[PDB]
Amino acid sequence: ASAAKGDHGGTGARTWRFLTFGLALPSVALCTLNSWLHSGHRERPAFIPYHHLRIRTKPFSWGDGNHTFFHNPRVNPLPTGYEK
Amino acid sequence: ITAKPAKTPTSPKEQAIGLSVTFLSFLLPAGWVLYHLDNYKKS
Amino acid sequence: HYEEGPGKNIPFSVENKWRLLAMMTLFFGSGFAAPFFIVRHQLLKK
Amino acid sequence: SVVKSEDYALPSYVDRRDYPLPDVAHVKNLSASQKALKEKEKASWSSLSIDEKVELYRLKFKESFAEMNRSTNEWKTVVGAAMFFIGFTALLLIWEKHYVYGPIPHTFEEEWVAKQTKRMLDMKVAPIQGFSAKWDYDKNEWKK
Amino acid sequence: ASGGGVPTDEEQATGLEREVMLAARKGQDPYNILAPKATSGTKEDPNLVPSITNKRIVGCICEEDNSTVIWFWLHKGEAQRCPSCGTHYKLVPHQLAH
Amino acid sequence: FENRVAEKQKLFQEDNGLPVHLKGGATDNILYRVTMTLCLGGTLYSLYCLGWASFPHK
Amino acid sequence: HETDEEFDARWVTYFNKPDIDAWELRKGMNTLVGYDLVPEPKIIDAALRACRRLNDFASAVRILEVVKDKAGPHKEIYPYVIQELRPTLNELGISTPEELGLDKV
Amino acid sequence: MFINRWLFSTNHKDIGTLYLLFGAWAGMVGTALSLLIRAELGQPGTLLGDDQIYNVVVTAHAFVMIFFMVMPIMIGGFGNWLVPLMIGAPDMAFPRMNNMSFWLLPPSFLLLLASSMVEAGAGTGWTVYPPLAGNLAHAGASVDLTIFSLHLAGVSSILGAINFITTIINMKPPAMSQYQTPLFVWSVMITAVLLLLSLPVLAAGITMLLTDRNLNTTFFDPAGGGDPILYQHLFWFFGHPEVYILILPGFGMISHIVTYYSGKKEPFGYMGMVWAMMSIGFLGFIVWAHHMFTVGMDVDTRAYFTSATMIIAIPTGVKVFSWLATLHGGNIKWSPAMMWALGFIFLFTVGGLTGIVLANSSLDIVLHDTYYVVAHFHYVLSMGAVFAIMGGFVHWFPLFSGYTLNDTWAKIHFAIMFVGVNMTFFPQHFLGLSGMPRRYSDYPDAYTMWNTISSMGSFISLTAVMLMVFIIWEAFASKREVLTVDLTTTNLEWLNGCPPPYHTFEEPTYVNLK
Amino acid sequence: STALAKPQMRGLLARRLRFHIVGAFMVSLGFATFYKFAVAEKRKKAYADFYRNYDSMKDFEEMRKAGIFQSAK
Amino acid sequence: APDFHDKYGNAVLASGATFCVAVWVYMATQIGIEWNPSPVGRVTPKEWR
Amino acid sequence: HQTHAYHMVNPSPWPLTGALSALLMTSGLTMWFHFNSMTLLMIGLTTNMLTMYQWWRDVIRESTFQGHHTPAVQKGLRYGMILFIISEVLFFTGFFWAFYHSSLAPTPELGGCWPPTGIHPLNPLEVPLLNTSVLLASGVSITWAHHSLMEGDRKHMLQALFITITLGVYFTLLQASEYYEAPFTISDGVYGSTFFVATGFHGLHVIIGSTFLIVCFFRQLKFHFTSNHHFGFEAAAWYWHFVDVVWLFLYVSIYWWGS
Amino acid sequence: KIKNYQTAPFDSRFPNQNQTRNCWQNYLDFHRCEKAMTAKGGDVSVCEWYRRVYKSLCPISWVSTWDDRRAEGTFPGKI
Amino acid sequence: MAYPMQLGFQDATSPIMEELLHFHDHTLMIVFLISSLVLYIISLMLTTKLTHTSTMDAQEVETIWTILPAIILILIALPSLRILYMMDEINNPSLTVKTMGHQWYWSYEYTDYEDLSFDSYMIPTSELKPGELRLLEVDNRVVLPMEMTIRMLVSSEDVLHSWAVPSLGLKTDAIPGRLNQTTLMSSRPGLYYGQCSEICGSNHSFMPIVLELVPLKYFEKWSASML
Ligand code: HEA
Ligand SMILES: CCCCC/C=C\C/C=C/C/C=C/C/C=C\CCCC(=O)O[C@H](COC(=O)CCCCCCCCCCCCCCCCC)COP(=O)(O)OCCN
Ligand SMILES: CCCCCC/C=C/CCCCCCCCCC(=O)O[C@H](COC(=O)CCCCCCCCCCCCCCC)COP(=O)(O)OC[C@@H](O)CO
Ligand SMILES: CCCCCC/C=C/CCCCCCCCCC(=O)O[C@H](COC(=O)CCCCCCCCCCCCCCC)COP(=O)(O)OC[C@@H](O)CO
Ligand SMILES: CCCCCCCCCCO[C@@H]1O[C@H](CO)[C@@H](O[C@H]2O[C@H](CO)[C@@H](O)[C@H](O)[C@H]2O)[C@H](O)[C@H]1O
Ligand code: CUA
Ligand SMILES: [Cu+2]
Ligand SMILES: [Mg+2]
Ligand code: NA
Ligand SMILES: [Zn+2]
Repeated sequence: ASAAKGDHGGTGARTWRFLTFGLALPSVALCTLNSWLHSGHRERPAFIPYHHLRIRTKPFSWGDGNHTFFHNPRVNPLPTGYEK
Repeated sequence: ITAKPAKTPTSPKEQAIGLSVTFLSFLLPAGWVLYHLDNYKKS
Repeated sequence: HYEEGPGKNIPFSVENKWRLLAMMTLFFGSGFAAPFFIVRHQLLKK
Repeated sequence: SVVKSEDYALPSYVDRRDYPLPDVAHVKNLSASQKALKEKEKASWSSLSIDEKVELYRLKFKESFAEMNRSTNEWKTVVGAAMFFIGFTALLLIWEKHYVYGPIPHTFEEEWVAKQTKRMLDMKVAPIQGFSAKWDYDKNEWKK
Repeated sequence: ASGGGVPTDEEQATGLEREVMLAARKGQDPYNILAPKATSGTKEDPNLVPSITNKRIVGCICEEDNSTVIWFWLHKGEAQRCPSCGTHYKLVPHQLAH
Repeated sequence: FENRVAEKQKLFQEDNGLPVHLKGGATDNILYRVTMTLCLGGTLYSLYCLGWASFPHK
Repeated sequence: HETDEEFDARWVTYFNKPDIDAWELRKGMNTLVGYDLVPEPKIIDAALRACRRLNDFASAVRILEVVKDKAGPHKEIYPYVIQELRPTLNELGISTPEELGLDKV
Repeated sequence: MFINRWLFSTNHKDIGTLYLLFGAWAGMVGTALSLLIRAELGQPGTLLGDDQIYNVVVTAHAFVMIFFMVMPIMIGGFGNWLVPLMIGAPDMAFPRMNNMSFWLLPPSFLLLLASSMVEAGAGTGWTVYPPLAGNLAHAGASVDLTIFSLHLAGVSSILGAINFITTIINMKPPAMSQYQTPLFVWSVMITAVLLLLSLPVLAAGITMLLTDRNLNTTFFDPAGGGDPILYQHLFWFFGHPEVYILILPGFGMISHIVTYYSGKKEPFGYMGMVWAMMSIGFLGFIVWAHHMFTVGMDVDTRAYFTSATMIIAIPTGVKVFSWLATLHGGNIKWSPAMMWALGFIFLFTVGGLTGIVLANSSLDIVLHDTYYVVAHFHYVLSMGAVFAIMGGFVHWFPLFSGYTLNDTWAKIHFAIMFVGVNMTFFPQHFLGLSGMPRRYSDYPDAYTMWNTISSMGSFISLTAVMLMVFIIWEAFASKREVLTVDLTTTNLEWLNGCPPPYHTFEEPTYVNLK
Repeated sequence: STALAKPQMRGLLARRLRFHIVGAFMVSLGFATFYKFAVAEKRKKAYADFYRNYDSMKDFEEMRKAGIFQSAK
Repeated sequence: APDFHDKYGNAVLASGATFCVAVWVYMATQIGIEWNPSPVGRVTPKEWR
Repeated sequence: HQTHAYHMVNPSPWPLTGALSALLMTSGLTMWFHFNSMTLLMIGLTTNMLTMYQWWRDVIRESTFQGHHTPAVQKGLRYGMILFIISEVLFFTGFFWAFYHSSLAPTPELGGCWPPTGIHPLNPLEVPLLNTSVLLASGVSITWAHHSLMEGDRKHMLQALFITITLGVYFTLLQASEYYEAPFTISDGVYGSTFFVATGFHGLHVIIGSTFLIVCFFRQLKFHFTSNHHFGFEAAAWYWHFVDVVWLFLYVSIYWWGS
Repeated sequence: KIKNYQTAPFDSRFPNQNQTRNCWQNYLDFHRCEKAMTAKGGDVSVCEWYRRVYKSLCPISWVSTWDDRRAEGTFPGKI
Repeated sequence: MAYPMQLGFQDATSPIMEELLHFHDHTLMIVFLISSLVLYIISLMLTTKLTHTSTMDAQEVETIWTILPAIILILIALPSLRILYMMDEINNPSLTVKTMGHQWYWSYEYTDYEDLSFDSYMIPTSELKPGELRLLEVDNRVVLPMEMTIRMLVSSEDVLHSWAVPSLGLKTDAIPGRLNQTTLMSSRPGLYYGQCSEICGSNHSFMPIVLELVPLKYFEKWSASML
């Protein structure tokens, strides 16, 4: 399986380390960069009390029974709407 | 299959007893509950 | 080491046939009785 | 002979129609007179008596074909006991009906059934084969 | 660009794994990892069956491709014969005892 | 760090009749006893919770 | 496979082996009763003579019982076989099971 | 001593023994549940006076017979006892993990019983379909407890499946090919594969049901765009392989038993038997929606599921005929185990043949959710699986114990059982053709005669269950110790004596290559 | 005085099977055919006869007069 | 000489069959079990309206 | 004495503690969901950790210290592990099936479209893509670690393994952050339900996988592994690849196709 | 054009047993058509067909629930 | 309905159900043939003293016992499939009726023209009039025109139910959020009964279905009066 490379006659750990630093890690830096310049933040979506969303058929069994586990006040409305 | 004669023979009288106790251990506690169903149904 | 041979490779004793019989009778009878007592319990709960 | 339980790794004697010549003789230890009989066997067999021929046989084999294939009366016990315990089960049924079951619904009263039958005939239940087909609507009776 | 520091089996293997490794090195098979090879199995050329006691269970696959193995105890003493195909087997002592 | 494997091999191969889960000494025994106590006490408590849940309440 | 005549001959040979041993005798009879046939008198004859060389009177009787057992409901097979073996039975002093009373329970 | 041996075991024989004790005890529970069903239906009207309780009883009947009686006895019990002995292996591959497969069953069973004691129990059917099994129609802990019970049974069987496949692949004598292993071993291998593939899917489906009940997911709830039919897929994708899983080891025992008591050295067409079990295993994964012919699937899907299901009769016919061919020419010994085997062969066929009737989605419209289904599957289970269990139990009882059963008593027991299971289940075909629904606590009056007979038949089988306990006591009370067993040259499990020592094969068998 | 004739001695089991397997088909087919003639053909004939001179209105009318319907008195 | 089945078989057979038949016949017909058989040819229909 | 090469395991209390700990965990969850109490659960979790700790320590004692893992024993452990991964695959299959069923035939209550009305999916090209590159990268570094080990290179084995663990941890922190920022929750109909349960179980496997790798790092530090014998490391690497592959499927199905 | 409406005819777009999407689509079509025929002061009778078909096929509670949601601004279909 | 001691299917009221009845007869004939064959063979194997306990050759006899059953399955599947397509075939209904399952009763909607709907409950046993059937009668029957193709739509407003009428060949599960279609056609007028056929709780056994089949003109008058 090819895309622009050699390696097969004498190798091993050396070849794999080469691929770790020459290709794998730089891809991670490239994607991190690509991520870093899309951050800032994002327009909190408008609240519409859709009945297929914000399901409560039984309270959650922590806090006040109405907040999901990774609740984020900024972007996660309750069934009655965003919190003050 | 071949076997040695019983080391501790269970005679016909002993079988009768084994059989009786076995059957009663099943029938009594069940009969007791079923007999009293209505008493329970008047809950 | 563990005892080997007939009547030794089981977790209950068969040394006395009358004691065995009481045991089997508790063992099998409790399993048989259990559902009748679960039905009773549910009737009496209301 | 006396077969022992630790002998399980040693060849053993069976009587089977399909394995007529087992791995060992039925009797392996011989009395003084039995040894002398085994000695006789080395000579012509016309010189052995019937009794001696029979004893030779019994040293080698436990049962004859005729004995090993004998039928028994066991079936009678099995069937008789089965029937007895089946009959015993009827006592539990009588018990249950007497002390456990209350009354059946009133829809099984004779008058209910007569009426219910008529309505069923009025609505032509299973008119093709099952039910109403068995009623003669002209003669107003069950078909003969 | 390569150090060492990783021990080898030869340095560090212990207990039974070591015994197997060592016996393999000397071409021996004391823990019965390999299938033994039939001899001709006649009276004079019997299958020699190693054991640490006085009897061992033999299974005989009489012909290539039989689905059924014939099992019997082989005892110390004269050669015995598979009761199905008559190949001879004789029990031989120890070795595997250190 | 240094290779102390040989010592451990020596300690765990020691022919003292102890099973592997107690061969390391006093600490094995404690940890074993603690694990057992929590399991058996936990089980007892779950039985108590069942019987308590099996009846209706307020 | 192989023919009737080929089958009979191989068995006749098997039991004719001068120095047949006790294990071989047994193996031969225990194999033969596996087949869907009652063995030809020529085969039984050879087997009987093998018992004689091994000085084993009891096996000769047992072999006759088995010929009778294999015939199952075919009542005619056994008397015919005994008829054909009668010269051998007289020569060797072999008594039938019926003559020993071993056919009765 | 006692604790080390019985609570901390790492031995395949003692752990097979714990399985058999457990499965026996569960079997009494399942029996009692079955008699409550029949007492309620035994006359028109209401007996318990609470149909939620009847629903709970029916639901628990099923879980207990399946997860707690059949699987632990066939796979845990006979599996552990026989598989290492049939291939010369000193024990299972993972002897300690094996003990955990066993110890998860009592807590699992505890949770099942807890569910029937809190709130009003889980009155759902063993299929546990939402929205009925959901947190509105079944609010409270009962259905959650049932779910956790299934999780633990699942995990137990998955680790058991891993242990069996590994042991069977890796611990045979080096010279022995998979094509030299006995049919019981194959049957367990194949069953272990089905288990490994199907149980995680169930585990997924009931995990989704759990989160719908407690975490506000809506996998199966139309209000969030979920779909109750999705649950039926996941469940039956597991559920159809489960029903082969319950019979395959039975097939394997039947092949041994029939072979043994015919006096044969091997079953007829060994490779055709291997092929038939493999084929059953594979086709059992692609037919599950014949459990869903009434849910409103497209006609081309139903045409496909009818056709694939029918094809299963072919490899099954091969095994049935191969058993009959193994009898041909046998030296038949009419032992009690052989009578269980023969009644298995005939009654399994009957239940198999009414499966082919149901495979037709056309006719299934009218027969689905009626007593015809119930007649169908008690034929293969109660005269298939149970009959195989009884035939296996009497055949190998002397190997496990060292003692013999009284043969005459065992034959009385078979005759009574044979009458009672037929009297119970035969009339239920008429109930189903005539239209009586499953899962009803009372019925229109027309259905009275067959229901009455059927409940009477269920008492006959009760009497056989009680007699069986006594027949077991009589064996241990008399102590007739085994001396000799026939045909050991082709039945390796007997060769170490009865019972075999704690360790067998410390020195492995010797098998030549050639 | 007279010898017994040589009987057939080979393939006795196979010969029994040859014969009986024919009988086994006869009987099998026999049950199937009885079911075909006594039940299935009877059934088709019952339905063909019932509908040949059936009148759904006459049927209705009798049912109406018997008083069975909520919709029609 | 005679086994258990030889001495007792006939007695066990006769008396098991007899007990079984009596008690079933009694249970089926004297204790008021409603079998609800076919009304066909048995029941005279009566006006219900 | 035995003359086969298989392991007869000393009698052991851990199966029973494990089973009990399962009973306590599921009793606990029950008590948690219906009675707001967490005590049973904490107890079940505690005893489950202790069980796993001791059971696995014992396996290390039996193998690195007592020499019980002959080639035959080691061959069985390979099969057992591959089989265990297969059952995990069929478990994930169940949730993929739930996702495809819901998204290919979206119901009226959702607006009859996929993604549902009102749902605002994450951008597959942002963090999910970074996450993809993180796990793929760790598949490279673990292969490097494997080869260093096989070539007897202690230093680079530890360095490759450390980088693999770090990528795993980064994946887990990025995923936690993504969960926090997500504008939908598990209670948002079947879209939240299939999304959080499927990625959540995956997230849990990354944690277990990362743990298994950390255990391997310490065993390595302590010289347990030889250049030919390190099955615990191999199993952790199979498990790591599986976690990796499952992520690729999640990404293609749910984040990309399903967005 | 097509009166003597008896019932919804076969619709080859929904040929199977599951008719959910048939109720749904025709509901959408009606309200889409009604929206358009209001924006240009037009006559709503051109939409009548969709109304009849969804009246025949849809359960009262679905229709009624969907109408409430349209009023409330939570209907999730595109109209 | 079923009558006492019934062995088979209820008499067919629709063409479809009559088609199932004959297909059942064809299948059952085969079932009888195979089971009798097996039973004869088992008993043939057990009734002889003759033996043959050595190896037998399998691969000639396996052909017969693979080809025969495949032929048989084909004789069952062909007509099975013809019927299935037919149960599905292109209808042209004159009427659409909806039924909605609830715990524990059915409602019915006839909304082609006017908005008619009503609930349909079992008559308790103590309220039955003489000649009336225990567990089967409802207070409000589903009145429909005989001899016409009707579209039934089935659904639920709560848990799963299943709407069935054996003598018409009808059984369609009732699933919330879903609309399942079946077609109904009676050759005769009268009363035809069925029962909820998917376990729905405590009163599963007590939510029956009564169809009342009448001439169109009676059907229309009944509708108007039910508004
Ligand atoms: C061991 C358990 C078991 C077994 C082995 C089977 C075997 C089969 N079953 Fe069954 N079945 C169940 C247990 C099992 N069943 C259970 C529990 C249910 C209910 C689930 C529930 O709702 O609770 C069920 C339900 C079930 C249904 C669902 C119907 C419904 O609910 O409406 C269907 C439909 O196709 C089905 C079909 C089959 C078929 C085709 C086989 C085949 O595998 C049978 C093959 C065997 C033979 C055919 C006989 C031997 C063959 C010959 C002698 C050859 C010649 C024969 C021919 C040419 C036909 N079964
Ligand atoms: C990178 C994170 C990795 C996951 C680990 C996180 C911590 C919690 C533990 C869960 C691990 C197990 C998986 C259970 C599935 C559910 C959790 C899904 C992952 C998750 O955490 O989902 C979160 C909500 O979860 C919630 O309720 C959390 C509620 C947690 C309660 C646990 C539920 C217990 C379920 C037991 C199931 C049994 C499993 C069976 C085993 C198989 C046996 C064969 C999403 O947060 P949210 O606020 O809705 O939306 C984001 C809003 N901005
Ligand atoms: C390698 C394996 C062998 C491969 C064999 C290939 C055969 C399998 C088929 C593959 C799936 C094809 C899916 C594309 C076809 C479209 C069908 C479809 O889209 O079906 C929809 C759901 O499908 C869905 O979830 C589809 C969900 C898929 C689940 C399928 C179940 C199989 C799972 C097996 C697990 C395999 C395990 C191995 C994993 C490594 C439902 O139907 P609708 O159209 O909404 O109804 C509309 C009505 O309202 C109007 O009539
Ligand atoms: C709510 C939060 C709960 C979660 C908490 C976190 C849980 C933690 C689990 C982490 C997993 C750690 C596993 C460590 C096992 C170490 C034992 C080991 O690795 O043992 C090795 C054998 O492998 C072996 O048994 C192989 C053993 C393989 C086990 C791997 C299985 C992990 C599965 C865990 C559970 C999955 C749950 C999935 C849920 C759906 C020893 O052999 P070698 O390595 O060759 O050494 C010997 C050489 O030294 C000789 O020279
Ligand atoms: C599904 C299995 C069905 C099994 C059928 C049961 C078979 C019958 C066993 C007998 O059971 C006993 O019957 C007594 C009555 O005959 C009950 O006594 C009750 O009635 C007596 C007499 O009327 C009083 O003396 C007692 O105090 C009172 O408890 C007694 O409790 C009960 O144990
Ligand atoms: Cu509604 Cu069952
Ligand atoms: Cu199925
Ligand atoms: Mg159903
Ligand atoms: Na009742
Ligand atoms: Zn051989």
